[PDB]
Amino acid sequence: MKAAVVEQFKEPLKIKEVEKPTISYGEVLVRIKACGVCHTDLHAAHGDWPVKPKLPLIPGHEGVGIVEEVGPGVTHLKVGDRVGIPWLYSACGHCDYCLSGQETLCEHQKNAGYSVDGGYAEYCRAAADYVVKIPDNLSFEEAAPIFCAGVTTYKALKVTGAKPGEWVAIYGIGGLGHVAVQYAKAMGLNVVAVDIGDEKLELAKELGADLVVNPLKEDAAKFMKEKVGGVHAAVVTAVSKPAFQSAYNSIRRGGACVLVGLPPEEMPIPIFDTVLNGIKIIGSIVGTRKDLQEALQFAAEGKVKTIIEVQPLEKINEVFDRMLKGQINGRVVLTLEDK
Amino acid sequence: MKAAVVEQFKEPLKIKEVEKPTISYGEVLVRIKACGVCHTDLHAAHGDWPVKPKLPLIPGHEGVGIVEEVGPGVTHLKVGDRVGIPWLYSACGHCDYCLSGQETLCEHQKNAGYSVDGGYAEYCRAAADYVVKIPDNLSFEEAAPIFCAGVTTYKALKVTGAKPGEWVAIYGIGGLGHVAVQYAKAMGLNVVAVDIGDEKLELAKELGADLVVNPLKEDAAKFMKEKVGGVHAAVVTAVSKPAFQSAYNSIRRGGACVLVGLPPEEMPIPIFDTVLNGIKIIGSIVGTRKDLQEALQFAAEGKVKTIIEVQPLEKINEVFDRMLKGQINGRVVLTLEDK
Amino acid sequence: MKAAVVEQFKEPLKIKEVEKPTISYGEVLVRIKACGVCHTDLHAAHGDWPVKPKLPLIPGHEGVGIVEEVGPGVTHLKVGDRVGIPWLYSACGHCDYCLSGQETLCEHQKNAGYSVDGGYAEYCRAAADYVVKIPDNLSFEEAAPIFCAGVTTYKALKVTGAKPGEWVAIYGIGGLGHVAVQYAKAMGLNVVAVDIGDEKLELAKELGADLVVNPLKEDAAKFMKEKVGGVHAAVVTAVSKPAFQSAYNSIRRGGACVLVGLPPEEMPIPIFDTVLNGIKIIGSIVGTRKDLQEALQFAAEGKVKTIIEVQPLEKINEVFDRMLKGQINGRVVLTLEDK
Amino acid sequence: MKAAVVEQFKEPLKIKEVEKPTISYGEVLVRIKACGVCHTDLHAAHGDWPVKPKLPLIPGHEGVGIVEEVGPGVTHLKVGDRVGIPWLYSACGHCDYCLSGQETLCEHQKNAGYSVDGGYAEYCRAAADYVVKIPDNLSFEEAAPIFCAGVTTYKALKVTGAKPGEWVAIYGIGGLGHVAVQYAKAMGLNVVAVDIGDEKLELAKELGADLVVNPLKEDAAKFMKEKVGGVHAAVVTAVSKPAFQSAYNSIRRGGACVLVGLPPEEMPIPIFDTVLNGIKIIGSIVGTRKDLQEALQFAAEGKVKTIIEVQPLEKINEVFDRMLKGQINGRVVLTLEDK
Ligand SMILES: [Zn+2]
Ligand SMILES: [Zn+2]
Ligand SMILES: [Zn+2]
Ligand SMILES: [Zn+2]
Ligand SMILES: [Zn+2]
Ligand SMILES: [Zn+2]
Ligand SMILES: [Zn+2]
Ligand SMILES: [Zn+2]
Repeated sequence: MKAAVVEQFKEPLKIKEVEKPTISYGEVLVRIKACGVCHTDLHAAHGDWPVKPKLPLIPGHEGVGIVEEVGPGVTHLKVGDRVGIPWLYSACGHCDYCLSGQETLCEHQKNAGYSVDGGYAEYCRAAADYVVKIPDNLSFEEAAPIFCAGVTTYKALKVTGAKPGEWVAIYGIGGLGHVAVQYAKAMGLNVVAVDIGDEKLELAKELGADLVVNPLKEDAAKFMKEKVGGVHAAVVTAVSKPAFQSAYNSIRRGGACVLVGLPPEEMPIPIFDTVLNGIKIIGSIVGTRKDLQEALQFAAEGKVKTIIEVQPLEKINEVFDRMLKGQINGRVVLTLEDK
Repeated sequence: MKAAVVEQFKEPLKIKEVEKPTISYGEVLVRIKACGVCHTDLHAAHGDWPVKPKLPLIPGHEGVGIVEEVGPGVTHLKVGDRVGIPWLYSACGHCDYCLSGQETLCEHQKNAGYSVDGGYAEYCRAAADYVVKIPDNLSFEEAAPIFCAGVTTYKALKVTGAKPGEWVAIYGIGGLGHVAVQYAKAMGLNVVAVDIGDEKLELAKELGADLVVNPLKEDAAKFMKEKVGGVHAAVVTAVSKPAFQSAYNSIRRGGACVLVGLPPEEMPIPIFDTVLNGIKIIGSIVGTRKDLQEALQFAAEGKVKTIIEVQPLEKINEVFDRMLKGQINGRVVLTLEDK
Repeated sequence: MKAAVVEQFKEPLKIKEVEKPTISYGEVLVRIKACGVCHTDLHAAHGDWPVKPKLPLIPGHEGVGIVEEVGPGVTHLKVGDRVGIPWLYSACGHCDYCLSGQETLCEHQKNAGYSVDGGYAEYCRAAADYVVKIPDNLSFEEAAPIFCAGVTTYKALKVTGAKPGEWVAIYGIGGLGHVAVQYAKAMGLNVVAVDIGDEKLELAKELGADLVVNPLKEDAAKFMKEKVGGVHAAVVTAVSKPAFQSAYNSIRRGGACVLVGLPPEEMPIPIFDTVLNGIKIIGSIVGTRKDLQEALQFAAEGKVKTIIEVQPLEKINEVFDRMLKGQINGRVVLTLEDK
Repeated sequence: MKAAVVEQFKEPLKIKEVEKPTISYGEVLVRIKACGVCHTDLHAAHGDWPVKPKLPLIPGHEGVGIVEEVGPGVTHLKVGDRVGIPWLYSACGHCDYCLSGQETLCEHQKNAGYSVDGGYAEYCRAAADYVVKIPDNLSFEEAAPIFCAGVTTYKALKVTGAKPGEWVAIYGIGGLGHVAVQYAKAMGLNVVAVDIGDEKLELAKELGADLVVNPLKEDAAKFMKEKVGGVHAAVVTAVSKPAFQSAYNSIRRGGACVLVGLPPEEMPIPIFDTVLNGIKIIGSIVGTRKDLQEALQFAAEGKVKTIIEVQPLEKINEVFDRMLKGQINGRVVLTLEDK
């Protein structure tokens, strides 16, 4: 089978032939039709994180396709089912985290496109219990970006604890942000879109943002304090010292600041201010199988749509470069099918 | 009436005669019998915080006594009722925070012994709706330290979200910490007491701590991972960079780190770690009227006791001096029973 | 002032002149502009409940108007403010219910138009702390029905615990039902409207219902089990033995059945089924001041609109007549803009 | 292997030899050391429920033993592990109930000792994913009764939502009741024990009950209203019309009445009262794997102990007889090992 593979860190991926994966107990073979490209795939290829991935490595944790064959012991899935393989490739299913609906925290978890081969190929071996079905009226292309970006923003909003009618600030209207705006509105929330590019803010208004503000042209925190009395919660998709400080300052007392990004720096927080204002700082990444199913259901109902650009597997290295230079508006989905 | 008053910041308080306060609509005059001394009183006396208190100033937000008279419009309190005047002297009662049981966050709140005169006197004018009744079988001396330290630790434990059977780490077994240990046990929790002084740890064992560990003689975070698999939450009573670091490292994934202290420095937090581990950093201070009633009830039932040292109002400056030099084990309560 | 008053139970109300109420500490005088007519007013007029109202009695707990004057001690309200006087006229503000955001349960509460005079008059004395401000862009006529029917259905939906994306069944699409449908959609829920009159179901579709079913033409519970797999919760606005049984049968395991109606009969519940299916039966009526402000906000944002019929005070007896014989589609609001 | 089997309903069980179960994918063979006797086993033996069990039938869902062998695909369990097989023999692990930590409600569940053979034998084939490990310092005899009675009361207490410091009423201090008292105390709650036999009430006081009251010698509801102002919740272990009526009347407004019993009669509930008082009626049975692990942990910590009587498998029919006649104080556990 054809596949994009990382043979050495920081070296371009090679599109070559590799063995077609074989399956056994509790697994399924998935023929990949599409796979979203995530910033995490880039860091995997560059091995710039503390816990480095395996090598060689087939990246991709936003791979969607059809079940070609089921292994022994698998009863809930059948040949022909349309599914996706998310970041949480597998969990133990028996630890405290797994038994309490927090499988994403399982210490024994395997991650697709990082510790095990992913969706950047024609075929991918997957753990049957952990793949998630794709709604019937959702195309593979539309579905792919929901497997990480969509579920990630949807879960982050649930983590804020904001109920219908309350206000939330979405910092960064990019790959994750433009989707976060849509989930928030679908969840009965009022949104304040924050971003330095007016192009993005206009896009946010088209997607349902009730208010927009550019940090470069005006004080974002002050704007929200004066306009709505401070938001009930903030979701930071583009984590950086300044963005986090602004968000921390725009939330009303007792509010929550939810971080979704993955930067290598440290964020200073005022102890006096945090305690006195009862502020909460929460980190949130991806989501459980239930969260993802819910995230997909909103898409299937037409409440959420991702701005996508389709590209062939061979152009993966081009995509990574455009990503490093921030020359990507929206999300990129690779197709491994002959369109 | 006699009273300890701050005439100038960083100047010793003067024990002198002052006008006996007059009351009107919605207030009560309280004859103070005792008043706990809180580190906050010291910072007020030195005016070292961004929002400085008024001057002259009668400190004290742990004042307990008897209602001498009630003003017009007050129906729930009567002459002779035993009450206390906490930090939250009064709130508006109409804003979002006040209507959703979060009166401690009201932006229009006034604070006892900071923005209005407090309990370091024979008499104190108080807002009737915000004073709290003291259980019948609880002496003024025992009740005083609950109005701040007690309710603070009790609320902080509720904020962790830890349920009976789960583990919590209490960092710093001092004024607040030795009381936190007791509330945690009364709440069905298992406790790991952390402190650099073995004297304190032995005290914690006597107070109910299930496990103890000295950071100076061993890795606290490692001890908790090995012994219990990480605590479900941590309450930091003595906030400092190293203490917060250790606490952040000893909590299991998805756990909560609750800060209670009020230090003027910044705390760096790992963004990558926080997001990946779903960790929560929450600030908590004092508590609502309901929280305080609940906290007092635990004391009245004999499940919580504060180690205290009684001292006359005249020795307030000596108490402050001993406080600055960490020459105090437990809590100090001032007695007004000597005019 | 002019007012519609009940002098004897079961006797038509008399529209006559009466003393203009005077006010004192903590009260405000409200010039009534409109007042909604609620089934509760009818029962009050007939005194058919265990706890009978005072006599003579000026009914109405859906009165909205302008503050003509404020009494001593009132600072959050100014002459000219637009407010409403709900069923919860006043509470003690110090019992456990009142301190834990459950004021509607206060045993010492006074109710508008039942134990104290209501809005069926040109003027009404009200407790300042318990009136609720009306959003600027909401007309008195539109606001009135929200003060009881609106807040009641909104709170009932919050009580179900249904989150965005889940399914709720609304039994009865009448006075309360048609408004419930709208709040549910504004809360991110999918709705199944249930009613014996196809007219009402077509209305529900226009108001946003996702699915409709007529219990007379088909098994409602079976329909919901087949179409959505059982709703997550049900709100019964027209409580009756058959409606409750149907609702109890259409909810999925672990679901909640919320009762909003006030019938004088008893409802039999299967013990075996309830325990085995982990079903919850909850009663809900009106809402707190916070709940009402939140409910009014949705109306002000254009997400909820009540179908109303405006009638002059003099036609009150006509209205009650048409009420008893179910000759009313939607809600009736009395206008008192005459002398 | 030896086993007690039901060949015909309402016919005495036959202790005879039967085939030793064989295992396959995802199962384990468990050598039974002990098995609790539950009232449910009796109803199974008499097939007096709507959904009748299979026949022949080896009852028992409180079976605890040693894993003698693991089937293919099982990695979380090893030979020698000490485990128990609860009522929830298995669930599908993929429906909404299973994915949201409500496995006990899975419509595809199989139940031990009812739809599949249970622990009333020397061996029992079990679903690997649904057996639960027994704490190291807990004997098989002590552990057995926790697998159903223990977890059922522990979960019911969690369902009440009562927090540390609040009051709960336990109706019926028998098999489940005496254990419920202990869990409630371990959960930081204050308990009112209710039962018609003073013998039981004295037992409850020894087990930690704060207050006791006999419905035959005084009004239980009135006693609780006067003594504590109504309990925050009630757990009815012996469901009957009078017991439920009493419980419903002793709970404070907004409180919860949790039913744990399984009677074949109907319970009438006041609609007017329930809506006005915001009372909740919740059914609760057994618990999830997580709940059971938690319940077992409390036992291992010495906070909960079951009063049990050990008897050999052969005496099962005599145990059932004494059970029908209410001649059993506490719980009975069958031993499969002579000695
Ligand atoms: Zn990703
Ligand atoms: Zn796990
Ligand atoms: Zn306020
Ligand atoms: Zn203090
Ligand atoms: Zn009404
Ligand atoms: Zn009250
Ligand atoms: Zn059982
Ligand atoms: Zn299932």
